[PDB]
Amino acid sequence: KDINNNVE
Amino acid sequence: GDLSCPEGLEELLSAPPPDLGAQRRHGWNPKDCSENIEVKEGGLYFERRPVAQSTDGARGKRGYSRGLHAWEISWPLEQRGTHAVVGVATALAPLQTDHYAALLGSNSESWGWDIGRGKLYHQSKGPGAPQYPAGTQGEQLEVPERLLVVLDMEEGTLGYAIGGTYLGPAFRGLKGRTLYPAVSAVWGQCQVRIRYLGER
Repeated sequence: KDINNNVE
Repeated sequence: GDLSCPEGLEELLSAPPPDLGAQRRHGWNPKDCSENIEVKEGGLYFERRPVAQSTDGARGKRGYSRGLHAWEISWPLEQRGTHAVVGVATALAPLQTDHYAALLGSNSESWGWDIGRGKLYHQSKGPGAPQYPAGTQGEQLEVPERLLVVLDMEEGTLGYAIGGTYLGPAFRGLKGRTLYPAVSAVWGQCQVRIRYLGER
């Protein structure tokens, strides 16, 4: 996950 | 703070709150939100799916053009990420963009308070946006999980309340529009609730 809790 | 509030707000907020049916009727619209948002419990809350490089908004089901309306937003502190914005939008405001931004308030059709940064956005890409509330009790405010959003369509203002205190009008210039509750979010699996508090 990225900085905003989203899947990379 | 309270001496600036809309006429009728103190009485609206003292009244028994709208029931679950009314909260659903005035809650988030599954037919009027980002493709990356799901509206649950018939409108009581939405969840944003964990889609990278996206900002995602939702509108409430009901648009307001007259009188006083208020609603409570509940937005867990740890689910706000880089851009958590609370306000209102016309039916024409865009509700998704392919980067992380303060989408709500980035155009003429939306008005937002960034609850992380304390800044106001209308027709703004962010640089130079003013603090709200203004002042030092303003320079130190942490927006808690719950906040009230107050839309006065007789004066044409949007303002907010926290912890029982109205913080003043944030925006003017709203008259002669139909405005919907709105938020824009960037956080994967955030769950943002709306609780309609009624109208006068």
